Amino acid sequence: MVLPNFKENLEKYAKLLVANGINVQPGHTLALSIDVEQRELAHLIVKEAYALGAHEVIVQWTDDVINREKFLHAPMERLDNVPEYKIAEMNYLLENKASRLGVRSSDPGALNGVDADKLSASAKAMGLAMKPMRIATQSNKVSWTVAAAAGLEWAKKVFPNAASDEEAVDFLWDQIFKTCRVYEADPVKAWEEHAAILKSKADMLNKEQFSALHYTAPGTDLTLGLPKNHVWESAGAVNAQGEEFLPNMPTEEVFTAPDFRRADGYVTSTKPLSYNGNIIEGIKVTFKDGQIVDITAEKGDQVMKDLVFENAGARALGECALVPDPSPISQSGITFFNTLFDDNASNHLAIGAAYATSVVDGAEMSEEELEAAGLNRSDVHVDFMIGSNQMDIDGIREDGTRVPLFRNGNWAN
Amino acid sequence: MVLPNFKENLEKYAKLLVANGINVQPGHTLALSIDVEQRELAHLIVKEAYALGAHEVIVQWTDDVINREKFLHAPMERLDNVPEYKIAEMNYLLENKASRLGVRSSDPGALNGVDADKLSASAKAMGLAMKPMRIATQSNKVSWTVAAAAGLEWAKKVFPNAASDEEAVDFLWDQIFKTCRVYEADPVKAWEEHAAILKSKADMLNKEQFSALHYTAPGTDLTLGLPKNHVWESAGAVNAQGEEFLPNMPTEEVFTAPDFRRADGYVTSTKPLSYNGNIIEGIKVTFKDGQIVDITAEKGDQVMKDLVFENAGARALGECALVPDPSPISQSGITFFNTLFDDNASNHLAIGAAYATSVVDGAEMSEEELEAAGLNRSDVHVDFMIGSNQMDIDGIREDGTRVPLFRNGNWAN
Ligand SMILES: N[C@@H](Cc1c[nH]c2ccccc12)C(=O)NCC(=O)O
Ligand SMILES: N[C@@H](Cc1c[nH]c2ccccc12)C(=O)NCC(=O)O
Ligand SMILES: [Zn+2]
Ligand SMILES: [Zn+2]
Ligand SMILES: [Zn+2]
Ligand SMILES: [Zn+2]
Repeated sequence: MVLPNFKENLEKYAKLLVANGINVQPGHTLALSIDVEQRELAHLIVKEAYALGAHEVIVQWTDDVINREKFLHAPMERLDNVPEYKIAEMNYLLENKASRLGVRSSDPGALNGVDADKLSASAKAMGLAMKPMRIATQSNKVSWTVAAAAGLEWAKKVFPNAASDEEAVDFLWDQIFKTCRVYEADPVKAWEEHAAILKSKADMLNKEQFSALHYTAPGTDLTLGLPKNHVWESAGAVNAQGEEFLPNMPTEEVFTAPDFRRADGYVTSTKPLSYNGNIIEGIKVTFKDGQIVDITAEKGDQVMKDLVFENAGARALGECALVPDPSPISQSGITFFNTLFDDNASNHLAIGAAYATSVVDGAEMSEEELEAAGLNRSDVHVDFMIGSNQMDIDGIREDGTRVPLFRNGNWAN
Repeated sequence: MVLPNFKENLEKYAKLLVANGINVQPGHTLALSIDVEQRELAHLIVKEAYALGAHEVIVQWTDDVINREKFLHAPMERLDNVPEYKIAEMNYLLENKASRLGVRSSDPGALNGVDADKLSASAKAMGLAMKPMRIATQSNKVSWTVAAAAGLEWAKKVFPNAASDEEAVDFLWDQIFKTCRVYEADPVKAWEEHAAILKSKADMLNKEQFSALHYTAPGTDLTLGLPKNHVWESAGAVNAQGEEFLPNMPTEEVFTAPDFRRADGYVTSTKPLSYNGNIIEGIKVTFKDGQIVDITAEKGDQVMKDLVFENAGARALGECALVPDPSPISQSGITFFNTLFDDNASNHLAIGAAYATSVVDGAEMSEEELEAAGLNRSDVHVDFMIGSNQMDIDGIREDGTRVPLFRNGNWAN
């Protein structure tokens, strides 16, 4: 009722994720991560990947309830290390240059019961064990895409105003379809148009080559240095095999990496965050000489400290992204409690790893060369949102000139 | 109206599978193999496993649609061998003495229209790669349970006259709950009494120690030798750690292994069979000197010929089981096209591997000893059914005396 032609649009969505998000090509292997709740979408995705000439789809099924039981009941020794067979599966994917399509529909509070130390122990061990995959994906060795599906518990959280559980799921699918341009008579041209607009903006910032950025808002006075030869990117990426792909669907951001050594001041989150299956609220981060010197949260304080202080590289930033407050997802007024969606409603910063393509020729650099160039090396990448209808940002030029970039949450001069 | 209190009964079923089927103990690792469509049951199973003290439940999610897509579209090279990481997951389970709970819900014709040579190559490669698990399980080194859940495509085939999909599914769950004693006030006691009654038939046969069995029915005249010192088993088993478990739920059979070197005559199958995701109908087999000399089917003839002639040990039998025609699954009038259920409606025979436990002290014999003892070795174990209300069976004593065993498909007396 609130959603037109669900089955047809679900198929159209699945084909878009495969053809334009991951861009499957004859001979590819595709790894799909998707919740068991979303078997209907998984079937559609798998069929199209094979129709586009994939040699193999490997589905990594995920399930919130079973994962919570494990975190609630398994002893630490089953939680604080990653079994070799999981690493072996990882290596099979990498040896086959598998594209990674991650469809997220998870409950934002999936792990609300769980002891903080177990959450921390499991995230650190995963960050360590999965490093080769993170490195490959972050330097675009293979295609990869993060997209969403309308999970029940998630939809319930997003739409308290819904008349039923079924209706809440439908409004969530309507957002996912709307923002991924599924309703457009030609979604592919619609994405081309969207990529082209965002690319105009990124190209302009790339001409500027600011020295640093200065963000001001009620929770926030933060200055970030920008690496020499940095690259602002947006909607499309290109993999090491020359193929175009979309890392995030939906997406509304242009972003680059700050120099992980230059950050000073303080910043306040402006959206709740789902991290380690807990909802984190009111994050305040303080930086001195590039490093987080203090992080607190009104809710989820320990979980955030554990992220920052237990994981390699997690005391510095790997991304600074700009999304105008008047853009569609933001203007919807909807809080998604979901990084993919909320990132695309608000300026965001990532704790941890820079994308290698954030510096000219980064895709070719050793890890040593990336760190030399100012791109944080880390075993995590955790975005949090700082944007609002009040935020100002200036770019600082090499002659000391402050150039307005955002005024009252929007591009301005 | 067909199936009241479904949620209550589903949870009661989950509890039974975990507490009495697998018999989860503190410290155990449980491996649950289950279709994604059965996520509701999976949750309940996993919850109860941890409630009973499991340290870890690993779920191996299956999906017919996605498996069929791979078989239809992947090249032979991805089908005819097993990647290392799958072997590594199997080894993690072995190392952890994982109990194996397999809940089957597959569409009997899930793989219709797949190239026969692909089905054959995959089954062979998997049979070889997974042998350590099958060996451990065929010798009760861990608890294991095969049980069912009412998958939609399977229910539609079992109940082609159902008023609606929902009704077909309810009818199938009703059979699963009834036959697994879920409706009893005290299912455990009901199981205990059921096992008692079958164990008394098994003990009678173990006492007689027949040299051979002679089956007669329209289209059947078959004499099978029995191994010296064989063991007839039923309902309960005891695993290598002294824990009681139920290898099949439901179950109505008493069975042992024939001497694989002794078989003469011919036999007509009286139920269809689902093998490699294809429905096989009208199976007839002729044996001479212990070996299949001809096998034939009205539908699926090639799949059977490939089974028998492409796999080592597959020309000989590993199981001979008795189920009286008046027992409840037989009397229901339903053909399930599913091995667990149809096995428990009808006498059956297994092409391929004998269970090690079918000879005295077999669970500690090597492969060489088992084979010397007359128990067939094979990477396959495919049951087909041969019983009916017209079948007579004699037991044949060592001195040639013919003892009536079944008459008209029921115990003779
Ligand atoms: N800024 C996003 C994702 C991201 C990385 N490379 C990109 C190229 C083009 C668009 C978006 C890209 C981020 O780091 N997080 C979003 C996510 O959840 O992956
Ligand atoms: N006859 C069953 C397996 C089996 C092994 N030990 C048992 C004890 C009690 C009942 C059944 C037992 C068979 O080979 N096939 C059933 C199956 O699908 O596993
Ligand atoms: Zn971003
Ligand atoms: Zn990010
Ligand atoms: Zn049997
Ligand atoms: Zn059998």
